[PDB]
Amino acid sequence: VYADSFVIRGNEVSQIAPGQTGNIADYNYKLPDDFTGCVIAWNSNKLDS
Amino acid sequence: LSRLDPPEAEVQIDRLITGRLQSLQTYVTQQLIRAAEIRASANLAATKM
Repeated sequence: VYADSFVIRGNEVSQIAPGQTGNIADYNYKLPDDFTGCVIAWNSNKLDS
Repeated sequence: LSRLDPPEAEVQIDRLITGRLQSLQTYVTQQLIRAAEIRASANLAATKM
């Protein structure tokens, strides 16, 4: 199992998905179209601002 | 394709393939019966000749 972590703006949380496109899903980090696995995200307005 | 992204456009088009296969099956199904109907008359014509 491979695990990777990063922090981004809350607007583009839904952009982390197979087949998604945009500024950050096409230039920074892209998920395979046949991706399998789970996604976990939660707010970080208290420890990163 | 010009209006929907792959993840559910793949699901949407599947209906078209299923429908077109079902429509194409009936053509050969009817042709198989018409071939036998023609063969019977061909055998009758051969016997008459």
